[PDB]
Amino acid sequence: MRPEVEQELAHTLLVELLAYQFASPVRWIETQDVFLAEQMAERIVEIGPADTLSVMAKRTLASKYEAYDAAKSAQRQILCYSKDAKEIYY
Amino acid sequence: TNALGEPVALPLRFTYRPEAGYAPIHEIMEGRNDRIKEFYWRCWFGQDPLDLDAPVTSKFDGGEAVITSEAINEFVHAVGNTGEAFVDRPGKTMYAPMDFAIVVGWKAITKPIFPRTIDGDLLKLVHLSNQFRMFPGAEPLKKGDKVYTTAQVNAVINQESGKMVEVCGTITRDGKPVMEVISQFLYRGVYTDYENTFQRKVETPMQVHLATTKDIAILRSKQWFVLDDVATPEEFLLGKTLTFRLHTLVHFKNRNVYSHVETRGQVLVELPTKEIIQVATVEYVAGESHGNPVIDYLQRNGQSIEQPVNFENPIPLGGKAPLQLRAPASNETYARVSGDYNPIHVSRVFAAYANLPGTITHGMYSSAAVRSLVETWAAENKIGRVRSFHASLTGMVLPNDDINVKLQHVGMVGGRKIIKVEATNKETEEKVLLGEAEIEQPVTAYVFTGQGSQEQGMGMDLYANSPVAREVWDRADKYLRDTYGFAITDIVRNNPKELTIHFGGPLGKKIRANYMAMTFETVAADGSIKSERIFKDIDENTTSYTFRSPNGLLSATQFTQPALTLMEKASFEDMKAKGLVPRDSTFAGHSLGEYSALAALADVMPIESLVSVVFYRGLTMQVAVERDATGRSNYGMCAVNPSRISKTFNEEALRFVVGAVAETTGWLLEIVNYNIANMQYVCAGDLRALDTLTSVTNFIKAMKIDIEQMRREYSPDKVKEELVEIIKKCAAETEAKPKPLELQRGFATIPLRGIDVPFHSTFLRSGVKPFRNFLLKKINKTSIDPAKLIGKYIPNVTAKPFALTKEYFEDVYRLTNSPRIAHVLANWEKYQD
Amino acid sequence: PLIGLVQLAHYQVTCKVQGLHPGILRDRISGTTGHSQGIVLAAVTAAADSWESFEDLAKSALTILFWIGARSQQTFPRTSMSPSLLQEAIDNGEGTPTPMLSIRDLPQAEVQKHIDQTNQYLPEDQHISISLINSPRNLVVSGPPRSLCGLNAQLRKVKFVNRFLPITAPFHSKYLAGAAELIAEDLKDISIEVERLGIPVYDTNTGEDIRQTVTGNVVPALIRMITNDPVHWEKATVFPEATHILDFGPGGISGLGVLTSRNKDGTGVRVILAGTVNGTVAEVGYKSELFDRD
Repeated sequence: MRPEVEQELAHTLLVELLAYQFASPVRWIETQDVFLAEQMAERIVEIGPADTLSVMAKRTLASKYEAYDAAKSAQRQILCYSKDAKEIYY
Repeated sequence: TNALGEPVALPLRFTYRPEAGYAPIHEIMEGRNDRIKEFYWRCWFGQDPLDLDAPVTSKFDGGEAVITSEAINEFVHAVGNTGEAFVDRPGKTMYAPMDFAIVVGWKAITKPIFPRTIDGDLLKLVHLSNQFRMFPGAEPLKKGDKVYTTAQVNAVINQESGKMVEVCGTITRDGKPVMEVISQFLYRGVYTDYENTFQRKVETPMQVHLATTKDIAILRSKQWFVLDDVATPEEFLLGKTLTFRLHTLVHFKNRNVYSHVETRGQVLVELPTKEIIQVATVEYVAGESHGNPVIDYLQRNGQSIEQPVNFENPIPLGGKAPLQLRAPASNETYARVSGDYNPIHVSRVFAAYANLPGTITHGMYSSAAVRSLVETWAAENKIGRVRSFHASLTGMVLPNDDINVKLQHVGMVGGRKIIKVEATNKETEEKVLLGEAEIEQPVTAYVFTGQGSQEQGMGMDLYANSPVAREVWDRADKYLRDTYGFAITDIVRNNPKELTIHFGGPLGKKIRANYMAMTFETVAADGSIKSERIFKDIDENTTSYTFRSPNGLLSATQFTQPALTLMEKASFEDMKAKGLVPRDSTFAGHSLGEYSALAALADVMPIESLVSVVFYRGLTMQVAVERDATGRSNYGMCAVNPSRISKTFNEEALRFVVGAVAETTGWLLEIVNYNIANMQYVCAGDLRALDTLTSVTNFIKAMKIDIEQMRREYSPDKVKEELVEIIKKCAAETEAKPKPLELQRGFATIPLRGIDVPFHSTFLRSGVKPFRNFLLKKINKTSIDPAKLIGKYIPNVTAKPFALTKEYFEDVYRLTNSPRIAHVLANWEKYQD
Repeated sequence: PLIGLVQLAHYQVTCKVQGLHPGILRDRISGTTGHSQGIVLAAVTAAADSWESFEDLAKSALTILFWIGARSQQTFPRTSMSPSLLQEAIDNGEGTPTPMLSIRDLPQAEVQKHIDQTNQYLPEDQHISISLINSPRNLVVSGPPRSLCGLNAQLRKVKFVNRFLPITAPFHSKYLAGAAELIAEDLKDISIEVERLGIPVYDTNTGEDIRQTVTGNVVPALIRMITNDPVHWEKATVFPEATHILDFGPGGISGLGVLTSRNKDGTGVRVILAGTVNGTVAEVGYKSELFDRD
């Protein structure tokens, strides 16, 4: 694919995704699965005023990935911007 | 013993002169360095052919080497290292420590010291420093790797202390470079031969931004700035950052003056496609000079493409104790495992002749030994996270010496840690090694959150203390004031209830026109599309308008959305400015947070477009819902927790019940957020449908109905029939309740108060077309970098890494039924050609 | 090997002081056993008949104990540690993590329950197990030090005494099964025939006299008892109609003799610490009681 073509397809696809998003369900379980299982994110940061998705990720880990992380020796760091400042910034 | 296990002799020659009776012994200096070089060659390479006349500009080959467990084990155990990845423990893949690069590169790296053009006494040679560097994306060496090493002389420089020779060896695996090893050697002595002295330097990739014609006139003054396409206009470069990739070769006339400056390379532009080209060559020569005007200019007018965010507080590091080390007795053990069979490390007579205090422990041993601490503590004993490691060998070591080490982390670069290293002899306190490691953070992913987290004053501390965060807010305020007549910071700081925009004057007329132009399309019951203006109250005759919110305007969706997203963006820009963010973190954002994630990591839209989008989104979603004379909607949302019904009640059972309620009643009811498996879902719909769902789930729990058991014992239709009778009863009870219907907390259902729009439900599909048309005006194609999206962005709709493949477009078509995606798919071949 | 040498030296002194040669002293003893590596010294002293045989039997024991230690350590190397795990054990008074964890004053059933709970989250190659049963509330659990840290973290919630032992390989566990094969090859030329053993020598796992269960060379059984088989110390030390037990093991009042004395409390058995010149524990005897002629 030529870069102009990739940029065109990316522009069209991104605009369609966003155009439908507010009229389509949020599939956040599967989103977390991509992060925790597929992409092997050792650390996840919630940007935001509150730790809402950090709390969700904690629960998902404990309910679904604890044995998986133990088997892979994976150690996970879930951090929220408004709580974990000196960690995120040293 | 030599590399072949055979004895080898160094012949020193003298003339006896009894006529010179006070000093009758004269050393024969002629050919002395050649005899020494031949001896060292036989020591390290045995019977390999010696070429003393090999050009210093040539490439030196080290040959093919296969990395074996035994070679690793002896090296690793000799350097005393519990590097778990390097252990061939049961079930574990076996890796090689980065120091082992010296073993496989030794032949290539040492050959360049032998040429006669590099005149120097090897008995007086000192190894000054060694540097390891892994190529970007290159994975650790392991048991079974086949590697090839080639080396080149970067520099030959006469210094006060001696002749310095810098050699760079490149280790390649499967035809690709994996690691560079740079070694600096010093022949101690006084050298005045400048004819073979040179330095090759890869210059910093520099940048200069041509804000003004004056800058470009300054640039095009330079005869060495040789434009490529000279028909390219001067102001083609106006407002462009030129990027400069340059290599400099200098030869020395004497200590202070070049015999020849040569300096060349490429000056580069990024095109609107985001493709890059050269638009000028750099073509400079001086012969002699007191500097190099090209480079002198760049340091004075431009900047490196990367810089270290050095900490003001150096972080102390180590294990649980301060770290200390020891030289063993047998330098021969290291000489063996390394293949550095150099006698001065091991032989009394050679050490004594070389005027050493004794036979010396190899600096490479010390380097590896120290880097074991480095990896163990600075990289948490995780090998691939170490990317590059420098070590200046600043003091001498001998058998049974003892050593103190300290490690500190003192800055960031591109999401990588900056670590400095000092090793000092414990008894003499002298520095023996100084060094530096760059190390990866853990694999990090970035998450942005939904509406509902907003608070008064959010982000204002950053606004006060961070210039980059402040700029995000100031740009937003300027745009929103110029376009819509308000400042978002005023709303965030004060959370006022009410606010009037005045359309007085030319600016006010423009602001009013922007509001007049705001519309949303509704699908009437006959299927016809009716456009309706958002600001029905405003018209060409309206002089002013007032926003209102009793919980404060920060609680109003149209302002909540901008405010939150700006705060997130400002946060992330501060972090990015502090260099905390790795190159390839992946990302997502829960409903609204998605836009922030895209704006923050993918830069798909500028701040002005971002705030426009999320303001318009908030407005459109409020007006898409029909409201009664008191402004109330008949819609809401409920969080549902299946595990609170029974242990067997899962996501499928919830989907079955929600679908059955929706189908039986004809009311809108859909699962719109899938947050935590079998624990947290959100349903959006008609208040009656949500109340009926609450009653049905309460009934299922109270009667201990096991839907999964019923689905195993009965046909799906029979399970549905039993549920339908329960649903009809619950729906009749719901309709008998007083209006307005107030949602109550159930055993498994929790109403989300204050949400009166069924977000993410199919009800809002009518708004997709006008909102798409708005997005197309706010997101420019040329702004898109696919490399920021592909694999890295995960959309909420697909919940998969973003990809430009036919299969991904087919999946998006299946989920959205988009006519535009269908058109792309029906013409897919045109995009493959 | 060095712990073997200490015990051999104490035996040699006990015979020399009394003017015996080894056979005579052995013929005064009703039977013997030895806690883990101790069983080798129990065996060679039961095989001894004279100073002349005792000298070669000592060399034999040292060869056996050496190759056991060597191949065990080779088969199960140590690995590196995080600052947290290290200091966690230290700060909680558990000592440095090692492949063997002592647990005292907790019943075997409760220890097993915590082990089972821990192993549910571990792959099979990381499973921990009870390897020594010293008494009904004195146990040792063997396996990966990290797995043992996980067990300690669970025990902390309900906390008896738990401490890592200064032992560098997981003896009496599946983790040395391969090592046993290597050791057998290294020791193929060393034989101690069962017919040599003029007194009962009791199996550390079963408590049976090995002269009734082994045929020919006992060295493979000795290896197995140390590498693979769990120790059941109360079974191994039933010692019918015992009045006295002579402890040749190292460590005195901190050694195996005081443990055995506690297991024998109320049974009429006095344990004498043969290595210890004197001490303050009244429940045991000291080196003088071996030589006193009153």
